Amino acid sequence: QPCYLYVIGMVLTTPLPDELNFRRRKLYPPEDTTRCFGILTAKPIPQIPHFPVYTRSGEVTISIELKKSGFMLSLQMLELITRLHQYIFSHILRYCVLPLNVVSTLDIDFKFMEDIEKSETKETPFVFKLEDYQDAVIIPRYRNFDQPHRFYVADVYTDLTPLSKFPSPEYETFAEYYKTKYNLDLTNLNQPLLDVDHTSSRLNLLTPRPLSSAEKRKAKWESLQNKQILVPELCAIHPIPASLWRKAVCLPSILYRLHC
RNA sequence: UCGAAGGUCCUUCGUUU
RNA sequence: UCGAAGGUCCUUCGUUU
Repeated sequence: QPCYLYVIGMVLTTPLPDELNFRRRKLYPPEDTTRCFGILTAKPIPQIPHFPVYTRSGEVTISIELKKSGFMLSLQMLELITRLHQYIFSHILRYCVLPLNVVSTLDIDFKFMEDIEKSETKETPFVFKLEDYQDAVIIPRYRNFDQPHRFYVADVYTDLTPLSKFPSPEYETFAEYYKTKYNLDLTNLNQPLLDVDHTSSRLNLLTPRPLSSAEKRKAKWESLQNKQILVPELCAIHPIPASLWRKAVCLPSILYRLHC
């Protein structure tokens, strides 16, 4: 069985021009990170011209490039990749797609699978490690247990602490809000707080980067969602880093282009 | 994100002697 | 006339910190 291994090139050719960025938000170039995604096929791919996807950070050019050709490796490895492809499309999102990393040539990511398979308290308190949350996706443990919500860590607010003033009038402090509503007590009252961002699955080929009722309401919801400030002790860190996650959310748009 | 309700129209069927 | 089952779209609301 002949195999063909493609890499999905992501390079930011047109960053926000810095006139267009009024708010001077951080830019997240895809080329700054070595971990990417590839497509695995049986029959090769009919050459596709390179195309843009429009993200918050700018115009990102997608190039489908052939990294390796003609090989094949076992069956169990062929079967394992499928579990990652599912994981990407079922658990992360909602012929084969797999993670790659640098060795200056590219191979299948060795550190991907065991973060997840690494994931199978307390009286002495939660400890805040700044390097944990640097590139991170966090989920709140205290709500939405069915389908947990996930956020990028946008900022670490260092002057803020769980005893800082809660933004809404009904509560004095974050400590109080979480105690009152969720019955949660914090073991660490000196920890900073986290700013978040969220995007997930939409179409990136055009630039939203006449609304109905159901959509005008999600506009407000998404808006408030991004203004949320979260508590690190009350949040779990997702194994897949935010940097790889940002590449992952372009996959539906990119795979759409290859089909059409 | 997950839900709730009101309305509107369409499809399929029941209902009379 | 009164109903059943399924769907479409519009509108209103809850849900986050």
